[PDB]
Formats: sequence, structure tokens, C-alpha cells
Amino acid sequence: VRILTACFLSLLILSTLLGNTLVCAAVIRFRHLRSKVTNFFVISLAVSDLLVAVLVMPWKAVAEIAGFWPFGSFCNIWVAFDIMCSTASIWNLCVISVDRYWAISSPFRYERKMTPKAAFILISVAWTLSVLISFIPVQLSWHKNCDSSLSRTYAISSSVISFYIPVAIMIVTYTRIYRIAQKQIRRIAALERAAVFKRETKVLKTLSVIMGVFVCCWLPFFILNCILPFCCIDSNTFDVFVWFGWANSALNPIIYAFNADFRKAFSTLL
Amino acid sequence: QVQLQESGGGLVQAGGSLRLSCAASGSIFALNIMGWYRQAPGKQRELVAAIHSGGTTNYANSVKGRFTISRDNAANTVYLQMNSLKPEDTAVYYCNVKDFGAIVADRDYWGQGTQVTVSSLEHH
Amino acid sequence: NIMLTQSPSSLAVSAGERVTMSCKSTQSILYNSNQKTYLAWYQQKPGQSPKLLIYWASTRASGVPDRFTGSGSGTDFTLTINSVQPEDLAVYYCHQYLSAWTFGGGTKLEIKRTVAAPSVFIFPPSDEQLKSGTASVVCLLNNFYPREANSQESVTEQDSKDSTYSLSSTL
Amino acid sequence: DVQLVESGGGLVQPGKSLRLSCAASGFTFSNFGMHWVRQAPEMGLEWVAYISSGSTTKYYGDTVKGRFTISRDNPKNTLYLQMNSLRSEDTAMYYCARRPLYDGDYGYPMDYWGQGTSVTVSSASTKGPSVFPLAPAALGCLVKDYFPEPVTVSWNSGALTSGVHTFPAVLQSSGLYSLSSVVTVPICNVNHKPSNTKVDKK
Amino acid sequence: EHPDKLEEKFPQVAPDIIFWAHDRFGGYAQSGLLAEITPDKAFQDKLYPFTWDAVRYNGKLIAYPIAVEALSLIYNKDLLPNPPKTWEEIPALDKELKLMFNLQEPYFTWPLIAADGGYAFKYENGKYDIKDVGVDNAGAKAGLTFLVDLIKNKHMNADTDYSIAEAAFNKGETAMTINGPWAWSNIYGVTVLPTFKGQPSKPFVGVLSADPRIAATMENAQKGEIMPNIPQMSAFWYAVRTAVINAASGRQTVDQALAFAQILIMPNLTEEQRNGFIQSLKDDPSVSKEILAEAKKLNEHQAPYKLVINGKTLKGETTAETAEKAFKQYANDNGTFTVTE
Ligand SMILES: Cc1cc(Oc2nccc3occc23)ccc1-c1c(C)ncc2nccn12
Repeated sequence: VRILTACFLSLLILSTLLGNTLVCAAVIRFRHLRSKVTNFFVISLAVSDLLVAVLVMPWKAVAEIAGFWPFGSFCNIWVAFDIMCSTASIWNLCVISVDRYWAISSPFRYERKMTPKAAFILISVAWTLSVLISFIPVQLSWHKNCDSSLSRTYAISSSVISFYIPVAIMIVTYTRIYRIAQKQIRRIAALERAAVFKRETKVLKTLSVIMGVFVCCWLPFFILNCILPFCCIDSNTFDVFVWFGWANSALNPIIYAFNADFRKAFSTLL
Repeated sequence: QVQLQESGGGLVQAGGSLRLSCAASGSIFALNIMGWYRQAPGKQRELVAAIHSGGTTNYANSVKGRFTISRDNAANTVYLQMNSLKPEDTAVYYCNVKDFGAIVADRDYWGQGTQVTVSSLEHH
Repeated sequence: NIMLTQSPSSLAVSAGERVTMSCKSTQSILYNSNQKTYLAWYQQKPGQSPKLLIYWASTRASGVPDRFTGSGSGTDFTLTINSVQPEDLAVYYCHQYLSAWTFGGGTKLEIKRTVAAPSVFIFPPSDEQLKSGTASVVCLLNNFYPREANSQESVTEQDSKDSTYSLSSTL
Repeated sequence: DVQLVESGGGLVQPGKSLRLSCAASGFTFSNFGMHWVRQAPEMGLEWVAYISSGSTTKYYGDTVKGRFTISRDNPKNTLYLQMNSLRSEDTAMYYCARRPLYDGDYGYPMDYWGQGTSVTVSSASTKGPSVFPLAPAALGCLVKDYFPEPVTVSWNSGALTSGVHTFPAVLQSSGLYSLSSVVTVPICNVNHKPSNTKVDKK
Repeated sequence: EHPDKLEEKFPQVAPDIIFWAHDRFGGYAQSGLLAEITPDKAFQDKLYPFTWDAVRYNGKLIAYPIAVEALSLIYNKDLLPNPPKTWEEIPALDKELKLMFNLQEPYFTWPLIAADGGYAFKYENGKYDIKDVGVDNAGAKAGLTFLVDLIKNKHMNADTDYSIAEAAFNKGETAMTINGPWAWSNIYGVTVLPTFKGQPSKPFVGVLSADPRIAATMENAQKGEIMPNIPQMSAFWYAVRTAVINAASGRQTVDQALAFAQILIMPNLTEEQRNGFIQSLKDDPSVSKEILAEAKKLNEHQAPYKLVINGKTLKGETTAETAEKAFKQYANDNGTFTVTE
């Protein structure tokens, strides 16, 4: 059964790397896909995911295959990179949602205020927060086989700063977007019925495929990370549920970088 | 696919008026922005006007007041009324439809634009 | 702001040889009120202002020799000279005056002739020039038909009376 | 016959302003519109500005709109072009040309052109021309040490025309220009308006 | 004789003598329809001077004034003892019984619009300002929105005219109306027009040219202004009329009506440009201000030391120690300050 798990993890890592490389190539190669400011976040996410598939997933995979942690004096930096990449990906998703909300609610002000400088400042703030929440506590021994669990206070603080606040922000963003879409679709429907649902259904299906997937991927991991310190649960289930958080890194570009533009880019590239 | 068919372009004397029209055939999401850009030979393409499905309109600082953009709520046909046309207004006017179907992105539909020429001749 | 293009950048033809030049417009310049095409040609000689030769691309101006003929329509126009005279050595510019006025790049026309040998002369630096410290000799080649004969050279424009160039070189 | 004479061109530094003037004679200036058109080797002919008969409508180029202003005084038959925020790209020969009446019905474009005035935009300071005579039959005169392009030379104050050759000026390594006027005989006068010099070479 | 639409039939035909408000005669004098009759001092002395000033145009007398007429609030004593003094109080009294005047002609409704300060062709510095048309100010806006609100509140019919209003008032149906001296012969009490937002109603005074009631008429006149005698009036009223037809009937909003009026007032604008601006205002009222600004802008467009060397070889002239050293250097490089050799 171990060989099957190893093969599955290797296939997942290879798929993640391939997706990230294809996205980065489609971005840096063509110029019509880099003109949009929002794309500056998309790549910023892909890059993050790439790191997850490089400096996070392979090490844990080989450690689980070997059954222990052979890389002595390396678990600290590994956890640091893991937390950095996780926080960076989550905040990239959050800022992407905020950007889409600003573009859908006020596109006229969006086109004049959302300049490349603003996107760069946001990507900066995101990566700087990910670095501060990850390295500063680990290097200073604040988070205190590498199976030791995180401390209660640090675990709670990191879970709040990394997941829950972005979760609420994305929730309110998508809720407002859905309300605007409903208002416009129902105006169109009223005009139609006065002259003489399926659109709202598609919008809700997309919003579900996004938010419910993100939740099923990340939420239970943080729930366990918050419960266990105060403990109850075996490490096997914790690993099985945190692997979903890393698979989310590969699932992200399938939803955020798979629109008509990216499809045409991948078709004309390969 | 979405097909944008433009009409109304032609030759007009300076100071006259012209009503360009563009009909969009195809499924377009409720949240969409229909606008008109202009491209001159040698120069770059700049925004002329835009209108969102919600009814809000936007115009450039150089064409504010002279040009007006509207849309048929029931047919998604966009009309651009131009008045007091000046010689520098001669250009290819492209209709652009920005569709937000995918909330994570936006798709741009073009209609190849139509030529517009303003004359500066004198008579009588 | 209509743009015009002239494919012939610089060409040379013998005296009396029928020459032709083309002009390409980015859009039609036909006027509907009178159905006339608003394109004209100007001739600018070396050291002079442009002179109107043909207007409307079909009507020749007063005092212009008949050898110049303008034809074409839409976006492609043509100017033909049946017998190019040595006095016709000038630059031809296309002009449109329907929309905002604009000019083309220009077509430089040169007159070919027999190979004339150059008359060579040398002038050393005078005492007035040597006083300041300059001791550059001056070599001169007059009546050299071929254009190619710390040093700097200068060639005169092809005269409209003999069609022979003149070169000067200094150190 | 129609006559158009321009003036006011000279040496100006980047950012300064210059007022070019044009005098017209031989026709009812009040009835015809005017055009200022600039020409340079790097861009050729390029319409700069146009003013109508009654100054009701004024048109400017795409690259000059806002910086240049065209005006006219009909009681004295004069045209004016004010150029502000001059830049290196503005260096060129400017010509004035009248517009025939009612081109929409007759189709006659700008027919008469003036003599043209050169305008140079550079920080370099003005410098007077230095002449050097070279005797041999043919005799020459080498003019050097002058930055402004508007220089001219005439032999015997224009007594003869055939046999003279004035080589175009070239950019000297020192940033200045130099020309040579040679006459093949079987004393010349050089004029430099940017420096206001009139010197007899011999 | 008195043919219908006399003001509209006279231009196309041009009767020997025409009796009508002076505001039209001005236009007739623009094309040369009225004969310049020479008056006499005997007729000028026996008539009032303000009438001559009103009928005066370009410093010449056109016709002889006849009488001054102004709108007044005619109310029936049998219905209400005291007439209302404020327009805001009219909607109330009405709903306590159940005002009605001619909504077709703009002359009867213009006082309400100008009550809050609406004006046209401001008379400043002793002359009318044609370019200054303030029919879109806040006063006219408030007046027209109050009018359309009263029309929507089931107080006045949208199709009634002078004939229907007269037939209803004579029969004792309506409580009060707005009529001038011409209605006294057919028909109680008469008073001044009610005030609107504290400001008094400014009705136009119609001086025709070839007692308590008179007191109220003169008070309404002096509280108003005399109509301009400019040719553009013939258009102005028409524009206003359209606005009313576009406002009372509910065909468009107040802003659209005022924009259409402003566009129609401008005579210099051609038919094509007029229709273009109309279409631009219809499909986009948000930028109506900029559209009107551009229209007004286009309206005015279509409106009808020195050195001298004397050397043996180099002689001439060229262009205080700072300049002297430079001149010396120039002379040395070549091989009023004058230098000889
Ligand atoms: C349990 C844990 C939690 C961590 O905290 C986060 N991890 C991911 C995303 C996050 O976002 C915000 C905090 C955060 C970091 C590392 C570990 C970990 C450790 C210390 N040892 C072994 C192991 N195997 C799988 C995971 N681990």
C-alpha cells in the first residue's frame, strides 16, 4: 500500500509542477496575457504553488516514504517555507477575490485606480506578511522524527492570520458579487417577461466549485491544527487532511488560470 | 461565439453628427461592459466611451460631452452618437465587449472596428 | 490624420526615360459631395519651396508641363513622367487635403548620364588657417558623375544643368 | 503676383518661445486662410497649423497641438505663429502657404509657398563664421567655426552664377559645421543671420 | 377678422393692421414685414411712456400701443372666501373641496416657472443677453417639477386648454384660475398670483400694439417683467411650449424637457446638429450638462555690442570687457568697437 501512496504523491507533485510551469510559460511568453493587471496576482499565486511543489511537497513525501525525518537540522526551515507558501497562496487568493470584486462593482474606478504599482504593492504586502508570520516565529523558537506539534498560542495566531480572515474576506466578496449578479439577471428577466433560473444557477455553481472546494481543502486542516494543541487524533489522519491543502495549490490554477485566454495560450503554445 | 457587427461609419463634414451602431449576437453574461475605442494610423488605441450593464456611463476627458454612449437593454445593441466631429476624430472605431462570465477573469470581444473620416473642406 | 506612403524612396533614370511612381493611402480619400479624389503632388527643388504640379490626382495645374500625368483611385495613385527633363530633378511629395493635412516621405529622383571624369584640385591650408593651428588640406573633384569617388567629405546635390556631382574632402 | 515672406527664425534654447512672422502681398490676405508647415530631413514635410480667413477655426497637428498658437492680423496682412516649450524635435524649416478659396468646390490645395525660415533648437551657443581663402583656374573659400546652419555665400555679390559650387555643410567632430564655396574662373561675401555677420572673404 | 393661430399665419402670408402682443412684432421687424409708420408727438403725448419703451425696438417706434394685459388669479367668492397666497397651499385646499388653467399655452404656466427665479435673455446693462439663457437654473427646475407634481397628483388635467378651463369656471366647477383682462368680458374676485417658495410670481406683461381688477392687473404686471422684443422670442416660446407638452403629458422628465428647450432655443445650430444633440440627450440624461455645454460652445462657432573689422583681406561686421575679449578671440580665430589692420 506504501508503493501506491508514493506513486500517487509523485503523480500529484509532477502534475503540480507541470501546471505551474505551463502557467508561468504562458504568462512570460505572450504579451496580451501580461497587459492585464489582475494577472500579476495569478502568476504570483502560481509561483507560490510552484514552491509548494518544490520545497514543501517532495520533502514531506520522501519523509513519509522513509517513515521518519532523515534531514537533520532541516525541519525548522522546512516548516518555515511551508507556512510561508501556505500564507502566500491564501493571501494571493484573497487579493484576487478583492480585485475581482473591485472590478465588478466599480469597473470605471477599477481601471483608473488598479494600476500595476498597486498590484505590485499588494503582492509585496502579501509575501512580506507570509515571511513575517513564518520565519520570525520559527527562528526565534516561538512555535515551540519531526512530529512535534505547534504551540497553542502560535497555532491559533497563525491560523487566524493565514486562513480565517482571508476566508471571511472571500466570503463577503463572493456574496456581494452574487448579489450584484442576481440583481442584474433579475432586472434582465423582468424586462424580458414585460416585453413578451439558469444564469444564477451557473453563477452559484461556479462560486460553489470555488469556495466549497477551497474550504474542503484548507478548513479541516486548520480545525485540527487548532484542536490538537488544546487536546485526540492520530498523525496519519492529520497528514491525509493536510495533503488536501497542498493539492489545493495544483487545483487553484485549474480554476483561476483556465479561462478562455489561458486555454488559447496553452493551445497555441503546445 | 459572440459576433459584433458594426455599422454607421462613413464620411462626414466637420461639425456634423453620426450615429454608429454595433449589434452583439451571442450569449453574454449579465455583468458586461460595452465600449467604443478609437485607433488612428500610427497612434495607439485609446478609450472613447464605455457603459456597464448597470447603466453607468464613462467618457474620456477629450470627448466628454461631444460623444454619448447608450445600449438597448433588451438587445445588447450599443449605439454611439457623435456630435461636433473634428478632423482629429478620423479613426477606426472598435466596439469592445468585456464579459465577466468567469468571475476570476474577463473575456474581450472585438468587432474589427469601422472607419470614420471627418472632412475639413470649405464650400460657398 | 491620414497617412500616405511612397514605395520609391530613391531612384535614378536616364534623360527622356518614362518613369513612374506609386502612392499608397491608408484609407479612401474620395469625397462624396463632388465624387472627386483629394490628392495632390508637389515638386520641391533643392533649395526651393514645394510647387504644386497636379491636384485632384487627375487635373494638372496651370503652367505645368504635360509630361506629368496623375492617375489612380481609391488607395493607389500613380504619377508618371513620359520624358523626364534634366530640369525635373527634384523631390516629389504626395499630399492629401480631405481630412487633416499630411505629407508623405518623398521620392528623390536623379538623372543618369554618361560617366564624366572628375577635375581634381588640391589646396593646402593658408597661413590664416595655420595661425589658429589647423593644417588640413582641401581636395576637390568637380564634375564627378559617380557619387562615390579624421577626414570629412561633402558632396553637392546633383545640379539641374549638367547632372554631375562635386566632392570636397578635408582633414 | 502673390508674395509670402517669412521671418523670425533663429537660434533658440529648449523650453524657450519663438514668434515667427509672415508678410503677404499681392492678394486679399483677409479672404484666404493660412498654413504653417515644417520640413526637416528626419521627418520631411509635416503640416503644423492652419488658421481660417476670419480666425474662427484653428487647427493644429497631433504632435504640436497646445504648444503652438496660430494667429493673424488682417488690417496689416500679417500671420503669426507663437511656439512655446520648444524641443529639439522642433528644429526645421517653416513655410507659410495660402489656402485657395472654397477647396470643396474647386479642389485647389495650398498653391503658393513662401521662402521659408529655419529654426534650430539647441543649447549650443552662437558662433560667428571664420573664412579662409584658398587660391590656385579656380579659387575657393572655406567657412568654418559656425554652429547655426543658416549661412550663405555669394561671389562678387552675385555678379556671376555659372561655375560656382557650394558644398553642403556637415557636422564637424567639434560639433560645429563647415562649408566650401569654390568658383572656377576662366572675393566673396558670407552672410550669417543667426550671428548677424556679413564678412568679405577677400 | 381673427383667424386661428394668427401669430403663425401672419409670417407665411406677409392683413393691413395686426393686433397682437409686441413680443411677436419684433420678429416681424427682423425680416421686414411691418411698415415703419412715422408717428406724431400728439399721439405720443396722450399715451403712457412705459408702453412706448416696451414697444420700442432698436430705437424706432414700430406700432402704437393699445392696452396692457397681465395674468391674475380669478377666484369665485362662492367657493372660497380668501384666495391662497402661496402655491404650496394650493394642493391642500384643492383636496379639501374635491386651480385649473390653460396647460397648452406656455404663457399661462411661465409665471409658475419664473416664480422661483426662472429667467430667459437676462436684461443686464440695458441690453438683452442672448447667449445667457438661464431657463435651466434651479428656479425653473423647481417650478417645472412642482408643475408636473401637481399634474400627477390629480389636480389639473393634462389636456385641458383655455376653452375647457373657461367652460369649467363659468359653470362653477373650478375654484380658481389664472386669467387676464380678456376673460373679464365673458365672466367673483381677482387678486395677484400666489407666491412660490417665498418669492413672488413673475408673469410676463403683454402690451398690445397695432378699479380693483385693474389694480390687481397692474400689481401683477409690476411684480413681473415686460416681454423682450427680440426676434428670438418666436423660437423661445415654441421651445417652452414643447417642454410643457413634454412635461405635462409625462413624455419625459424635467431635465429632459429643459435640455430640449435649451437646444431648440439655439437658432444657429443646424437641423442635423439639433437632432444629434436631441438624440444624445434622450439616450443619456446623466451627461446632459456636458452636452448643453458643448452645444453652447458650438453655438458661438457657427454664429454669423558689435565688432567691425577692416583688415586687408577680411573686412566687415559681426556680433564691456566680457564682450571685448570675445570679440578679440573671434578676430584672432579669423586671422561700436572697430578694429583695423
Ligand atoms: C502541523 C504543522 C502546522 C504548520 O502550520 C501551518 N502549516 C500549513 C499552513 C499554515 O498556515 C498557517 C499555519 C500553517 C506547519 C507545519 C506543521 C508540521 C509539523 C510542525 N511537523 C510535521 C508536519 N507534517 C505535516 C505538517 N507538519
